[PDB]
Amino acid sequence: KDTGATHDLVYHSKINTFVWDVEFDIVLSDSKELNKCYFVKCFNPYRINGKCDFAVSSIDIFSEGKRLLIENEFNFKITKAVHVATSKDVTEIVLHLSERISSPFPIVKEVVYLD
Amino acid sequence: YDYHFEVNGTVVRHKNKGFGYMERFFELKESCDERSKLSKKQYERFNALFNFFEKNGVICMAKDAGTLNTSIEINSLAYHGKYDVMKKFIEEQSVSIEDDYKKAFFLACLGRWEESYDLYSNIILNSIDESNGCVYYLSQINRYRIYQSITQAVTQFNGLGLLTFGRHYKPFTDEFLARIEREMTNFNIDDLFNGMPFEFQKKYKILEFLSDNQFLYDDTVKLFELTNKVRSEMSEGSYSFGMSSDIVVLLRLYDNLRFLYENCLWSVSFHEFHQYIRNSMSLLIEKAEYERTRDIDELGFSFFGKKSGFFMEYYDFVNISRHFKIDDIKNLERSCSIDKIRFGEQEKIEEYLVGIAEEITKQFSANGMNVVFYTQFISEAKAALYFAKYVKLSEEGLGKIVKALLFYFPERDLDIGKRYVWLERLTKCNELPKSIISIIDDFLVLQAEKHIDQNYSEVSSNGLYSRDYGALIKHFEKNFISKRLSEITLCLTQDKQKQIDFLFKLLPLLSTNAKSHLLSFKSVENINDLMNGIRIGLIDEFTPEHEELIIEYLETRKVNYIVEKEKGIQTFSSNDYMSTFGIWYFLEEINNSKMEEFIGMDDQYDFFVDPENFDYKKFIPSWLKNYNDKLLGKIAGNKHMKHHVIEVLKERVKNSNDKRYLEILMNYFI
Amino acid sequence: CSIDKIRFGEQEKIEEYLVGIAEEITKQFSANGMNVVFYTQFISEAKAALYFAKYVKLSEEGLGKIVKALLFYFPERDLDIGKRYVWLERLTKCNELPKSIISIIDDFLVLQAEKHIDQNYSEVSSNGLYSRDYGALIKHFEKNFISKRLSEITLCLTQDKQKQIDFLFKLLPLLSTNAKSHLLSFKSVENINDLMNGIRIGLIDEFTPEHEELIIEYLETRKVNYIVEKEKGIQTFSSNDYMSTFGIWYFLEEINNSKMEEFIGMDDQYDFFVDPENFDYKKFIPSWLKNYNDKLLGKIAGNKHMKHHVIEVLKERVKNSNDKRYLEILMNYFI
Repeated sequence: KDTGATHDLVYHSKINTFVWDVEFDIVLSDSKELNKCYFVKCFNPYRINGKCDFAVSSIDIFSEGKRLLIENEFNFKITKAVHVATSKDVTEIVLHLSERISSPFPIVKEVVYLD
Repeated sequence: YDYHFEVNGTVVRHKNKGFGYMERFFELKESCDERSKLSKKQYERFNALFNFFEKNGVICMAKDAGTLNTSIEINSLAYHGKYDVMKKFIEEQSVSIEDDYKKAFFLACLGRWEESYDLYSNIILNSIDESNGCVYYLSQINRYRIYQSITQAVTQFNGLGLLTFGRHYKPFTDEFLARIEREMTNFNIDDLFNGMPFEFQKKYKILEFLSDNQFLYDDTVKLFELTNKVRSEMSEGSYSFGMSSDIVVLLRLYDNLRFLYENCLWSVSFHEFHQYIRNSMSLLIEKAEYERTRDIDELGFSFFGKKSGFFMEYYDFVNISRHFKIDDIKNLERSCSIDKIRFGEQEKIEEYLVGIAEEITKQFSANGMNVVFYTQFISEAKAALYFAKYVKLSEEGLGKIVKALLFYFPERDLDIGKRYVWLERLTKCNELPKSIISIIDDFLVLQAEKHIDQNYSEVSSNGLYSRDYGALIKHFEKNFISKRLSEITLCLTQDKQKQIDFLFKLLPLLSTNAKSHLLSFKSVENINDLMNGIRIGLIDEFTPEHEELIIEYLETRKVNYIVEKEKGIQTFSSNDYMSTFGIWYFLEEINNSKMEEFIGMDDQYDFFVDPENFDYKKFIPSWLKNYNDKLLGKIAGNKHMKHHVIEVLKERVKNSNDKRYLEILMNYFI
Repeated sequence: CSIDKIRFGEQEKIEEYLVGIAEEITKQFSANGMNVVFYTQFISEAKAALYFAKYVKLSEEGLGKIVKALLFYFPERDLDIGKRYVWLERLTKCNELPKSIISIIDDFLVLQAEKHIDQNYSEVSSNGLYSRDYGALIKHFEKNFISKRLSEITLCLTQDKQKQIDFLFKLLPLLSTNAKSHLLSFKSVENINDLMNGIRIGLIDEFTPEHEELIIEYLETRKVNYIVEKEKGIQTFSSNDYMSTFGIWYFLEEINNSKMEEFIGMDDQYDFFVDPENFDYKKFIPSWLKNYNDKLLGKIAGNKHMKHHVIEVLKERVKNSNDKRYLEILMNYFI
């Protein structure tokens, strides 16, 4: 459990989410494969909206270093995660922590507070 | 040390063993008959002394004092941001060494560092012959400062400039950078004062401090008074007679700023001064807020409820705009109640806001531009535009500012999303008129035309795009249709898929025929397509076919749930489709009742579909952390849910001591 | 923030340092000869150390030495009777009053009894706390203690001695049976001060009609004086806090008399407690919430007229202030 990479992890109770510098390789819907994907959450609870808007947070997905837009039902199943500092053994930590947190997308890279 | 001079302007005796010459001068200045008794040459000397003491701001002795007033007047172009006037003065033919010294300060201010260096060298050459010790000394100092700035700028540009700018920038050539390096070899600022003629040393000792590596250490150390808490219970008031710590600190800050700006000293662009200003202003604001809070606590809220401890004026606004970043202003805002602080002299700050707009338009509309000047200007521009939230502005000024921000500001430091927040901060004090609504429509039309190219793609740091602009324009104007966008829609074709989707984002702004034509290009055939349309496409109503698709999905998932009970295995999940349907039904979006049969799969689904019979022991408080204001209000309205939520929030607040849950509990459910 | 939650170690060294402080104080104050300049700076540090010692555990002998130094050798110009009382009360949170410390307190009370013989003497406290409270402290931990020297002093007391009679009456519970009989024979309840003393010591549990007449007479005199001052334009502020107690009683129904409703207008708290419906809630000051006790706070959250305004104040103070007491009050009782 003890490692030098975990010193960069932070916890924001406002969103009950973890923040860390890690990049993931994913396979979605058991039919699509994507490499080096990372995500960013933005806390805008009081944003202009209609009747169908119900969440305070909006999440955006980026495969590699470019924006990713997907319409197909979003299914997630982790296969590999790695630290930017070239540190391994993080897949088990990621799976464990994601199991602890019931909130969607337990781990992300950046959090933006607009309010 | 024969006397004490105080920032209020009154002088006092101290450690003087002799005749009180200052008292006699004050009496002479008070008595016009005593003056006439003096000789003619002495009369002229007295007149000069009176003019000097008046300009400086010395009034009279402490005991003969009264209700002395105070005001701040800095008569310098550098502090007024009059770029055109400065350029015109530069273009004039310097008539004196003083005209050449101010011109060099202006040139350095405008980003032409090399020209300022040459001018300073010429002034240094001429001064020694002219026997102008003061100008010679100050020009030596400023030339060394400019050289340090040049070296640091070169290092910064060669290190990171090429990346952020997207291209390596060569502000300075190589031969000139070699010439300055060869000139300033082994040059030590430390001994500059000691080599001077002893008459200069005896006269101008007060300027020696300009040769030190760091000054303002005593000013920074004196800030500790502002943090005292004992004064609140009982304020001694012994720091100064007739003035408190706040007044003394603020007047000292004004004196420092005036002395540095009015003499054209090139130390006002270094990190030490910026840190000093930031610390002073932040401490003053914090002290004022704490005093207001304590006064509210002690007496009734009817008194001090919104007392103005630190009133803001034009000088305060300009100083905060120039000497703060974005993060610093954010920290100041979150630390204190800025909205409660009224702003004075709005016509001046407004002129500065619409004046920053003209200069940015000139800078970026025109191809020509200065790298260093842009670097030092954009931070101030961004800070001023951020801080203009609490300032009322006229319609013409608002329109000019909106146009300058939207069109002429480089995407490099803004974005679709970054710009949006700027505008909304402006909208909270001056509700959208028709003129800037039309300007926003024009901006939307331009960025719509931008989508013709396939490779074009908006980039935002906070997930905000043109959809939000379309929402904002409609929020203030319920009935609005864009004729330009409507005719764009009517000329649209299928192969323009990028434009089709982008315009689908902006459906509400269209006309009836335009929206019919657009929606003729897309349709929903499955629950996934329905959710995609609701997310992007703005499906407004759940038609019976949509509810039938939902019911089919829930029954299929019911069969899969029975087979899962058989399995006893569940690998992983990503997004709950069922919770969305449950909340939609709770919001009275899905009017069917068949979904009620498919109950018992998800705890959130059961809770939001049948609150009365839901087992609240299965409730997860973290669920509350994701709901939005409308859903929170709806939940608070429901009787079956209110008290359980109250109890769980109470337990979490008592144990977790988390501020978010407490804030929700006080805001919505109690 | 709560300092108590923070752990403290090396307690032996802290105890040694504060025992050094106590012995230095004793040496300094023991003789008239003193280092004049050393006094001013040392006093501040000693006061800080003794006030912050609330969060450390001390041995019995060290506790006794500290108490003796604080009680019999601290200059009066710095710590008064009330300040001494509150500082000592701060120290009984980690170590309950031992018998030796109670003996020292009895020595202090017997000493004050000897200082009362001269008719030209009085106790000055800046917080309203006096010798009586000290005795109460002992009775808060040992209910059955009865002083011997003090009881004898009461038994040999005479009517010509009036200061002593009242002073011992204020501390009636600590006296013996015969001493109590003698003192109550010599003194009787006539004024409001005697009534309050008896209520505090349990002499009179309930408000009899005669005490109501005394209260109404005092209120009428105060009303006349206030009317005269208001006509003069020199309206004086309420003092002695008796009006607050009367209003609290009327809210609690301890005193039953329509005359109370006729005494609205001069005091804000009295009007709030007497006529909650018509009270102007913009004059409410939050500090009173802290002064209230558990029972009064609970009864406040029961009335319909004052609950909503109080919760607006509590929510305002927990959002505008840096005191955790407001949140505790708002959570425990009102929510």
